[PDB]
Amino acid sequence: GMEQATRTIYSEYAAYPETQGIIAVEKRQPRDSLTDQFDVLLLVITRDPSVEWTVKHYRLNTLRVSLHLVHEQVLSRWLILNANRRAVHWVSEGTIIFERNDYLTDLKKQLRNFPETERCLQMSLSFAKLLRRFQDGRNLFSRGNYYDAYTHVHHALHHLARLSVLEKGAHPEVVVWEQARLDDPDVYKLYEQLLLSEETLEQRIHLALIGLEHLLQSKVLSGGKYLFEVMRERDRPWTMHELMEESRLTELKVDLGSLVDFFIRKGLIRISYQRTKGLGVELVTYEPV
Amino acid sequence: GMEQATRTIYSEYAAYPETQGIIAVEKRQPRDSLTDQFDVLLLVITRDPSVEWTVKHYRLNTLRVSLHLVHEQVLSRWLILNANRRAVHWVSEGTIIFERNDYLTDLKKQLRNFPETERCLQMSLSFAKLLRRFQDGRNLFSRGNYYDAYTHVHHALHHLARLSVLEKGAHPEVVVWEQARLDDPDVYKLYEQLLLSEETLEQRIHLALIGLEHLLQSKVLSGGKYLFEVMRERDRPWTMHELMEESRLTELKVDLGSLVDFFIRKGLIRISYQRTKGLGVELVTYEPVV
Ligand SMILES: [Cl-]
Repeated sequence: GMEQATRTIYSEYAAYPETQGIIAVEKRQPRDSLTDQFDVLLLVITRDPSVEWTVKHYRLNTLRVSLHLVHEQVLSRWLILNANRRAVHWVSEGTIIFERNDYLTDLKKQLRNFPETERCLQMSLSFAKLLRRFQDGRNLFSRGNYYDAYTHVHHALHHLARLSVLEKGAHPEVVVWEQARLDDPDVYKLYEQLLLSEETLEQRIHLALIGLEHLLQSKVLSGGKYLFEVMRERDRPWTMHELMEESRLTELKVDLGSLVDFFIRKGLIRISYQRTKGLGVELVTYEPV
Repeated sequence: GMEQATRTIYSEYAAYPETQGIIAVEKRQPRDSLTDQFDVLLLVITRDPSVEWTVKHYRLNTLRVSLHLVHEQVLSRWLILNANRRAVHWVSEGTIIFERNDYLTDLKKQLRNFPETERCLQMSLSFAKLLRRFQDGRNLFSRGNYYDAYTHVHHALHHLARLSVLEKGAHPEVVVWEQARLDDPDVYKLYEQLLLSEETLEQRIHLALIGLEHLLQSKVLSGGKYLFEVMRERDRPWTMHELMEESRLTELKVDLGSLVDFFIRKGLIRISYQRTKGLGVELVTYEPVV
C-alpha cells in the first residue's frame, strides 16, 4: 500500500544497519500539516551518529513524500518530555513499514503508558513555567503595565491548565482547555473570567493573579515531586553546582534556581551553609524537608 | 569593591587561561531576580571545553554570591538570538573584574549595535512563530475549540508585536506592547480590540484572525528576508535536505518546512521537481522568485 508506494524511497534506509524503524503516515485530508502538506510522511528512526533530525522531500509520480530522519535518542527525548505531539501521532497511528529489534512494535506499546518519572518531570517543567509567568505578570501589573501583564498572566493560566491535566495522569494536548474543563474546573473558570468577565482590564488581571497565586500554592507538591525524589537519592545536602551537574536534572537546569528558591520559601527545601575546612568560603547547600 | 569582596572566589577563575572575562553585578534590591536572590552575581566567560552553562552558589563571610559559568559560544549565541535578556543586562551594566584580550570591553561596545544579519534572523524566527500560532488558531477556531484558539491567537499577536519592534530596529523587551504602541500602532490596535472587545468570544477571535492574516501578508518580506538572502547565495534551486543542512539556517530548521510552504503560497518561492537521471524519484526543489 504505502509500503509498495514508497518502496523505492525507503528501501535504502531499511538496508542501512543503523535503521531501527520506518513508519508511514498517510495524509488525512488535503493540506494536512500532519504530513507536511504532502501525501505521505515517512518517519525513519536511526542510530546514525551523524544524525539528530533532518528532512528530505520527494515526489514519486504524483505522490509527494516527506521523510523525517531522526536519531532514536532525539525521538526518545521528545516522547519523554511530550515535546512533539506530531511524533506521538506518527508512531501511534502510523503504519510500520520496517523495524529492527521490534523497535516500533514495542514503542507503540510503550506509548499506551505514561511512566511516573516522565509524568513527574513534565509536571516540574510546567510548574516552573507557571511560576515564572506568574511572577512576571505580577511584577508587570504592579508597575501598571497592564497589556504586558495580561500576556504573562494569560500564559500562566495555560501552563496551569497543562499541569492540571498532568496531575490527573494525562498528556496535555493542543486542545487543553477542553481537557481541563473537567480535569480541573477551578482553572477553567479563572480562564473564562479573564476572557469574558465584564470587569475592567485592570480588575480582570488582578482577579486572575489572585486565583493563580492560590492555585500555585495548591500545586506546589506536584511541581516539586520529581526534584525532591532526585534529591533524596542521597542522605545529605546538595550544593547548587551538584544539582546543576546531576544528569536526572539536566532538563531542569534553566529553572532549578527559581524552583529551589520558591521551594525554600514554602518550607519544602532547607538552605544551609557549609564552610570548607581550612578556608573562608562557604558552599550553600540544599536539602528536601 | 565587589572585586575585593569576591576575590577569594573569582581569583582561581582568572588564573585559568581559558577564562575570557569576569563580570560582577550587585543586587538592586532585596531578593533581586537579576542576581538570583543573592547579593552579587558573578559571570565568568570561559572557553573551557567542558563547559556549556552552569551555576555555583557561595557565601563569603556575609556575602552571598551566585556564579554563572558560561562558554563564550553559548553566550555569543544568546546575544545573537536575543535569547537571554538578563545576560544582556549583566554584560552591559556589569562591572568588569577581569578579562583577557579586551573580550568584555569590546563586548560592551558591540552590544550598542544591532547587526543587520542578527536582526534579520530574529525577524525570521519571530515571523515563524507568528505563522505557526496563527495557523493553529485558525484551525482550532474551525473546529469550534474557541478557548484554545484564543490561546494561539493571543500568542500570535504577541509574536507580531515582537516582529514589529524588530522591524523598527530595536530589540524586543519584556514590555513589548509598550514598545509596539508607537513602533506599530496597527498591531497594537488589533491587540487592544481583542482585549477590550465586547463581542462574543467567537466574534472577537474571528476578527483577530482577520487582522492577523492581513498583517502577516504585510510583513511577509520581513519574515523571509534572511531565508531568501541565504538562498540566493546560489544560483539554482535547493532541495529541502540541502536547506536543512545549511549552517546559516540551523536556528530555522524547526520551521523551515512551514515557512517555505507559506512563501510558495505567497509567490515568493518557486516549487519544482527534478527527476534523478536513471531513476523514478524526483527531488522537490525550491528557489526564491525574482
Ligand atoms: Cl579534621
